[PDB]
Amino acid sequence: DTSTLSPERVALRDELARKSRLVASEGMRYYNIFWVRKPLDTMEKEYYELKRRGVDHGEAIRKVLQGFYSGLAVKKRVAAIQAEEAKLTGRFITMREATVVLGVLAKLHKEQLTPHQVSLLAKEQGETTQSGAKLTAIVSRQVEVKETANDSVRQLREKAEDQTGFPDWYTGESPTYS
Amino acid sequence: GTMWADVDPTTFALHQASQSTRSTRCDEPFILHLVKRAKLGECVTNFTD
Amino acid sequence: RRFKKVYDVLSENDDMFIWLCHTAMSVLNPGDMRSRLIYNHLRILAESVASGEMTQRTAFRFFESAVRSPAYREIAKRQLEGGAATRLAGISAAADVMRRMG
Amino acid sequence: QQDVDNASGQAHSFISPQLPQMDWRNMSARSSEESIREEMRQLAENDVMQHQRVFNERMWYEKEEEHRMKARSPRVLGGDYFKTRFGYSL
Amino acid sequence: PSHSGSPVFTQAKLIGLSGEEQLTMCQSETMALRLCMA
Amino acid sequence: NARELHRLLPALLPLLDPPVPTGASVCAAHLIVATGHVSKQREPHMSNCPVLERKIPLSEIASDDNFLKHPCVPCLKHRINFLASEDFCYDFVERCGCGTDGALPPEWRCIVERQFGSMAALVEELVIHASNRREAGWTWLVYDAQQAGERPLLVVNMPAQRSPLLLGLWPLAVVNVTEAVLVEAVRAESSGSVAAAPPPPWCRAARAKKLSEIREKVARDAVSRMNWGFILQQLKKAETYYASSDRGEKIRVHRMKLEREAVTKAM
Amino acid sequence: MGERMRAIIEDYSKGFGLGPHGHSPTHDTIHYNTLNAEGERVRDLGYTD
Amino acid sequence: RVAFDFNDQLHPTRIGYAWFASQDPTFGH
Amino acid sequence: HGNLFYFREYPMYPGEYVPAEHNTLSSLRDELRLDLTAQSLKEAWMRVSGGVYFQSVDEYYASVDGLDAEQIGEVLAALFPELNCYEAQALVQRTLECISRPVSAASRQLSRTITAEAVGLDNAPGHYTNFLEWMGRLTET
Amino acid sequence: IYAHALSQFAVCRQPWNEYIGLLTKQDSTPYHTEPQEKPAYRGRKQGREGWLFGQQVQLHYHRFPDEQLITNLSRWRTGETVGDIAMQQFRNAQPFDIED
Amino acid sequence: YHAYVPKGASVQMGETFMPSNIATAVFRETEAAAARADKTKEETGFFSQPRLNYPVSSGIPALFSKDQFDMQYSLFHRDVVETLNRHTLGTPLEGHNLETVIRKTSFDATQAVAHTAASEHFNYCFFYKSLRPWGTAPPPRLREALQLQYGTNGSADAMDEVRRIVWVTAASHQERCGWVYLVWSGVHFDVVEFPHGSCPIASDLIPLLALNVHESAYILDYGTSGLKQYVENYFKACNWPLAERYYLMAIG
Amino acid sequence: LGWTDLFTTIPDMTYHIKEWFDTTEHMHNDAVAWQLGHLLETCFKMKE
Ligand SMILES: [Zn+2]
Repeated sequence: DTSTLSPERVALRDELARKSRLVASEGMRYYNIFWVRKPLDTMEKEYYELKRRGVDHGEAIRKVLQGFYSGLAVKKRVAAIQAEEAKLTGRFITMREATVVLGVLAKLHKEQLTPHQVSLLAKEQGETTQSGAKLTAIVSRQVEVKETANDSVRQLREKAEDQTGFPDWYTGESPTYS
Repeated sequence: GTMWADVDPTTFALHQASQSTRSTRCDEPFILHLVKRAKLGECVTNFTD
Repeated sequence: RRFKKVYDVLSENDDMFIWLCHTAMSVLNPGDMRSRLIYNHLRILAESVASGEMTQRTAFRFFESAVRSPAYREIAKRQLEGGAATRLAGISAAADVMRRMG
Repeated sequence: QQDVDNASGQAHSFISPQLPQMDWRNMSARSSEESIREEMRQLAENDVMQHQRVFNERMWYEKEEEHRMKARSPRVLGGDYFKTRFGYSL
Repeated sequence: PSHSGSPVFTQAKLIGLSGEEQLTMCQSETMALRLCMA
Repeated sequence: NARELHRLLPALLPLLDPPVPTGASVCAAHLIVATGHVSKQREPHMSNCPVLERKIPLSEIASDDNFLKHPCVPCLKHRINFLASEDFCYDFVERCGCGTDGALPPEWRCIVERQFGSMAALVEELVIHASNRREAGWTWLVYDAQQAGERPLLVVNMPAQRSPLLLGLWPLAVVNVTEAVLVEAVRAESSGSVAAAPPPPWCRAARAKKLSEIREKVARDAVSRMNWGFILQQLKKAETYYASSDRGEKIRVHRMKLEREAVTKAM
Repeated sequence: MGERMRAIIEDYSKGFGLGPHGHSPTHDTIHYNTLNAEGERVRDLGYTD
Repeated sequence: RVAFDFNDQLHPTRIGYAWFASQDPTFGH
Repeated sequence: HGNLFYFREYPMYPGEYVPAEHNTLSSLRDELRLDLTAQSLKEAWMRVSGGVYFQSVDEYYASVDGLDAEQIGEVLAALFPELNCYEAQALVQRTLECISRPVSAASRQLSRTITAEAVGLDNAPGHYTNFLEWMGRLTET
Repeated sequence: IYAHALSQFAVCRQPWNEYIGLLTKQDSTPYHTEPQEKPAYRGRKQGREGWLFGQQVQLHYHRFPDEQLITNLSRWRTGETVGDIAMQQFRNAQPFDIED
Repeated sequence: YHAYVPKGASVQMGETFMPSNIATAVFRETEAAAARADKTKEETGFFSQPRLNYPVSSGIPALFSKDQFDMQYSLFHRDVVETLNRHTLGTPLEGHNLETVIRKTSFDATQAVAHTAASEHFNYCFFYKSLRPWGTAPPPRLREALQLQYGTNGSADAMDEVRRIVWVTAASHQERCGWVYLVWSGVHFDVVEFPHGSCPIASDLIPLLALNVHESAYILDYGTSGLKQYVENYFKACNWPLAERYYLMAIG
Repeated sequence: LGWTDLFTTIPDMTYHIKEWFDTTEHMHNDAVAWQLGHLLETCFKMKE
């Protein structure tokens, strides 16, 4: 049991891992995957290249870390683009609807619902989803305020219609059919 | 239309028989043998008696 | 006394399990267990231990001092940084030897 | 007692049927370069070594005490200069 | 157990249980109770 | 798809209450907005729908006259929406891909530099958006008035068939990244020019593919060639439409209807 | 008796020649049919013309 | 020590790299 | 009640590090994390549903007293029109397996076996993933 | 004199120690840990003891990079450890260097 | 020599004359292939391409051509695997099997980039698994099981009904990008149209057969209008015993 | 150019060869052939 790493290499990799926990844990995670490339190894290689190019220790470390962060930013930008594209389809869920699902589960748990009760809940929730109203009115009893409306597919349709109610609003060079 | 260049006849016959396409003798009455297969089950060979 | 007899009959084969666990874990860098040379070494030593022809201490010494590869430390410098190898192959080989041997 | 509490407030619960297509504005805002840049800045800031395993009452008390104490209250010298200044090393 | 060939006479002293070198805990409440009863 | 759209229009015509007259040259965009996302309470699914029970594929609903007599409302609306969206994408990309005009108007330069700073940023945004996608469809550079204060025009990666009109955004440019175009690009890359290097006098003869790179290249070429004049005309039309007062009157009367309905349902 | 029979059976049943990888079946480094990979391949292919 | 094992380092030479330019550039001290 | 005595954080052992991208200091007044992860879902469940926890989905069903997956999948499909019945049941099961320990069913075991067979071999030098999956399937008989 | 033409090629030896030290290692830990003192042969009558407190073995918590996965193989297959913390952070934890 | 020759090149036992120019060209191509292999060996990830049990030196009989199948196997699947590795290495999903990756990434908008890649990976793996090169006859047990539901008082009617309904539900996917899965939900068989980025295991089902309805799958040999002929070819070169054994294991 | 099939990067290869052939104990042709082949494969052949 004699490590092949020189003390200089040990200090360098320890400093890199202390500055960034992403580079250290990315290669290993739960168990060392020995057949894949290691980001820490790539960072050390780039640091050595900068050192022989003429950049000293701190500036080389900062530059290589900034390059790694630029790569991670590219990855996250791609992830965000794909996330928007997928969530536009409507079959993908984020936290804003995961909280709704958790609330439904909490409602089912805290008050016990019979099969008839849960079926009625499902039917009424489907009705409110399909034909949900907009600008709900609350009476003073007199005085009514049009606010506090939840999302619905008919609301999506009316906002696609530019809040006009007429599906004919775009007049920019649209092809015709006889 | 064979993907194999060559298959040994014994294993080929074993696979064909496992396909159940082999025509059984069916000397025993069909209804009685069928109800023995269905209700009693194919696990008769497990009981050595 | 019946439970004592049952316990003895169940644990009569525990010595080979102890030796195989020691070979799997204590040996820091046994090499590549998938390699037939190391597999044959382990199988022969396990068979000897099970038969009782060789004691566990000497069998473990044989396993840890058996010939594996020239320049073993230099070759291990390429793969293992600390000299500790993955135990998945060792456990797989230790299970395979007992599966093959009745 | 439950009747008293209901008279005091309201024993009503409801569910809000949120739809996923509505947050496309948030998705487009997050897809922007500036949003990714600030998220990555936060990521780099928090990626440093952290010795705080969980919330610690001692740590919280110390930081709050320091905060309340705060509330109550050219050319950089070169390596050659440091080498020639022997006393500064001491 | 016999470290360096000498048996350990007591292992409870190492823990501190039932000994002089105990652990102080809830000293504020203990002081409050002592003052109140005094 | 023109023939099937023409023969399916009469079935849809009664459903569209505002555009009721038959053969009124219903344009594709208005048709898409009409037959876009719909509910089920207003139009419940008909009992024993042959498409639902897999008796007839949704692609060939126009084959039989029995379905054209009493069509299934949601299935017919979805089929019409898909066909109209496909036709709109095809003709819009045909209009946009015209690389005859390479001139860039100064007003477009000004708006682009106000948005990002240069057209290089815009083309890079389009290239990355088109190269990084889930489904092989169309990427839309669109304009909306809700964020016109700071972000007038933006880029979206729509699904394989959905159009930005379904979400209510003015389309400006479209980039085609469909897998058919990807395969054609693969074939073009495989094809190569031959006999294009003459042998120099000192020559010996004289003496004697990953998908990411190719999709990024397709995106770069598609962004490079486009009629910026057409895009500017589309943006000017959008600006005039958003600045007109008829849309404001329509919004006001629609909100009045909504509040009247709210009062009635509250009472 | 069991050890002798097992040794004789293994000696008789061992293979030889060159396999798909072009090496002896008992090659020191590489192996053949790891975890019944060939077995599952034959299971999922079969012999049906 | 004047007796050395097979797997033990010998006495290091005192010098009191500059002279390893002709050798592997990445070879450390 | 509080604690007997208050000490600072224990020193970090060598080789010990907080996992990357894990917020060790996240209060219950903080904003909900946009991502859908196990920690985020557990925090959201604690925030919006109280302190109710279950070690298994069977425990949750026993607490709910006779409601299976389909009766909630109908509600979730009503909520989200895009998701079909199968996708709604999958969403219920995924939420349950993210809040608590995953369920161990014959269907799940068969799905794992099917995907393992579909993947087949690998490029690992010692067939590491193949050995791992073989041991995992062997420890369930 | 004659090396003027030879130096034009200027082909030189490529690094190898750097390549060996930077290639992927089967046993690599995210944080390097100093190995603990191994027991030594104290004498004829003493035997083999460590210098710190007369230990017979080397102090360690985890010696292999995969023992956590081996222990939690069933949980790993079931996917319970997708975002676990105890295995993720304490896989390579080692005892404190307690010596003067 | 198997380890030395590149994957693309083949070994020819026959000996023929080779001009010097083409011999130098093939040597340079071999050197370039070796350099490319060295380059690719260091960027490999956790997940790799599945091995194909059947030979594909020629096109799959009655279903695919050589070039089209090579494209489908080494372009789209390769890109999907690369994206999956790239987006899973950093995330805590690293080091876990494809099943749990898909299960924990399903219905996650933020991680949809990895979820779609994993789903496509599984779909391509199953599609390769469920393709006999010359086709298989349906087993009697599976045909009897399908006669209960799809069969309607006819001999061999169940297989024809299934072949019709699969084409019907494939043509019902007008997007021309996705999969058609014959699965067993736990109570009965059913055909499901899975859009791009949707997985049967993510939907908690037991797949039996997978059909690729991507436009790129049939763009070359069948064009944009040969979908029906492509489905007929798929059913004439399908692999039923795998579905048979999966259904039997589901039953118990 | 294919002149030599052996390329070693292990330092002091001569000592390792001496130790390996001191450890080996036989003189039959097959035994010496196997020993030489194993040495070449694990130290000289550029497998990885
Ligand atoms: Zn219908």
